[PDB]
Amino acid sequence: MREIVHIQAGQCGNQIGAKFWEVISDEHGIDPTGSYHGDSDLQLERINVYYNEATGNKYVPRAILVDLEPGTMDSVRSGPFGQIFRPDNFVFGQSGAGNNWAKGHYTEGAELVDSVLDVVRKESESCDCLQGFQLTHSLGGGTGSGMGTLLISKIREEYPDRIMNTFSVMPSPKVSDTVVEPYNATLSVHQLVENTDETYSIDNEALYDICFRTLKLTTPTYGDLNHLVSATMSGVTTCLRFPGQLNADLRKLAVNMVPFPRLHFFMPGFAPLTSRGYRALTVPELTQQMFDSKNMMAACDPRHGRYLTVAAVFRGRMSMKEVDEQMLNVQNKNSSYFVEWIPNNVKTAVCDIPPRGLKMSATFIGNSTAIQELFKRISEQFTAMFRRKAFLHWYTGEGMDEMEFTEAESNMNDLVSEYQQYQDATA
Amino acid sequence: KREHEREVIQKAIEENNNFIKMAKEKLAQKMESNKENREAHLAAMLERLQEKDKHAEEVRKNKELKE
Ligand SMILES: CC[C@H](C)[C@H](NC(=O)[C@@]1(C)CCCN1C)C(=O)N(C)[C@H](C[C@@H](OC(C)=O)c1nc(C(=O)N[C@@H](Cc2ccc(N)cc2)C[C@H](C)C(=O)O)cs1)C(C)C
Ligand SMILES: Nc1nc2c(ncn2[C@@H]2O[C@H](COP(=O)(O)OP(=O)(O)O)[C@@H](O)[C@H]2O)c(=O)[nH]1
Ligand SMILES: [Ca+2]
Ligand SMILES: [Mg+2]
Ligand SMILES: [Mg+2]
Repeated sequence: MREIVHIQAGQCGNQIGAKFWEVISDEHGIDPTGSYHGDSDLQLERINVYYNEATGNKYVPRAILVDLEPGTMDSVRSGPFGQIFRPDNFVFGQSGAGNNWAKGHYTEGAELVDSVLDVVRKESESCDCLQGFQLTHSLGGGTGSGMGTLLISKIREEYPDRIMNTFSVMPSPKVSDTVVEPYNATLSVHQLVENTDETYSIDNEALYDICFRTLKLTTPTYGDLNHLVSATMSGVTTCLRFPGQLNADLRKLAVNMVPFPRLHFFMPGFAPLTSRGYRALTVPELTQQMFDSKNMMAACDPRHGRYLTVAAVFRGRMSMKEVDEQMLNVQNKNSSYFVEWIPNNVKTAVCDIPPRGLKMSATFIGNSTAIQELFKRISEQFTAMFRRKAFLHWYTGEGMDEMEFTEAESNMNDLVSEYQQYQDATA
Repeated sequence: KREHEREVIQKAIEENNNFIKMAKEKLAQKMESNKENREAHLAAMLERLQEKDKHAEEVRKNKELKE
């Protein structure tokens, strides 16, 4: 445990993956060239978790950029920070995955996958002690969906002893109009259940509704949604990047958050919710907000379920007494929403460095049984098409069988049944 | 898993090949049934006409039979 290898696949993966490096680069005082220009040495104490230090004391992100089309990666290379990334670490195709999981996993992705793994291997070599892997991707497309999950499976074969963690973007009919998305998403969940240690369920429905109802953006863009995603990614990784006691590594996080191996889908939360365009928040406000439904990055009502485990990260200069007071107040005021059979399931961290333009923030990470709502949604949409076998030719024309679909459908339905099991479980 | 991945791409290839094959076969079959049919139609037409010529000789011979 020390170094994290980051992989970003497909359009969504590369867009959110790019925004991630831009945000934490500024946080750790690294300019678009890779040169350090910060005020604190707290910025470099754990820099090697995400960055490789190179000759002439220049910091290179330990990032692999994957896609089955050049498009997005070209705009990432043309972008502000595209210069920070190692150019040998840009692995792309020309075909595209055409929003088809079968193309990303079996046909087109199959052709590119070993070139990615050679870059994964090279990065893994330059590691004194590799922790595991981080992947950004959407579950609704073809590349990040199909290729991303095949890359996880292949990485797991070569590194079975390491931690596999993902930032998976869930589809919403409010953001996308690609009919096949529920199919790709169910095929991807089946993979995530088996092969990941931790998954941050980033839901496009919740990101859209936050932008519309709370940020009062009439016509939200992808960059608006990605702004909330980059804030969430910066917050959920804090403990890994800065000196600290709680969840300072991927494994310690998993042991605190995962009571049952399939139940590793986290509902991230964030306070204050902001749009890209003064008024500081009190420790009590940060606490009410981070636990509020309106601040969740997954379109689930936490009050409809029970928390199995919670991680709370507070960023900035505040009272550790008051943080502790408010955290205990939240648990003691709503004790029914926290399983009694997992004693002291809420663990809190406080980090002195806040994000850009915020005096203070709070990031929540919850393993709530209410995540079954997101899975019931994708399941409702999948079953509606699959019971009439609609749009399957796109998949069977790639060599897949109805069996894979029936299996994926079953595993996700079983996962929803498991989350219910522990919601109705008493001590 | 690596086995099933291999099996799936192989099934994609065989179904595509079987498709090009069946198409090639259907066309060869149709262009031969049509060639034989059109030829048989012209043949039938010209025998009917050749028998009209045969009959005309029978008429010219029946005329010369009186002289
Ligand atoms: C006329 C159709 C519009 C474009 C589309 N409408 C729909 O999909 C609707 C609402 C119509 C029918 C039902 N359906 C769900 C739409 O609003 N969306 C698909 C948006 C996304 C769309 O919004 C607009 C207003 O353009 C896009 N946003 C960007 C964008 O943010 N571009 C940024 C760069 C980028 C490009 C692609 C990716 N994947 C990520 C980022 C650049 C801009 C300046 C920024 O930073 O916001 C591009 S298209 C999502 C969030 C609901
Ligand atoms: N939040 C967010 N969603 C995105 C973005 N790009 C694509 N998506 C979503 O991802 C899905 C399509 O997957 P995409 O990443 O474009 O395809 P891929 O390139 O084949 O992996 C749909 O649900 C889109 O709404 C992005 O930048 N941000
Ligand atoms: Ca090809
Ligand atoms: Mg695309
Ligand atoms: Mg609430």
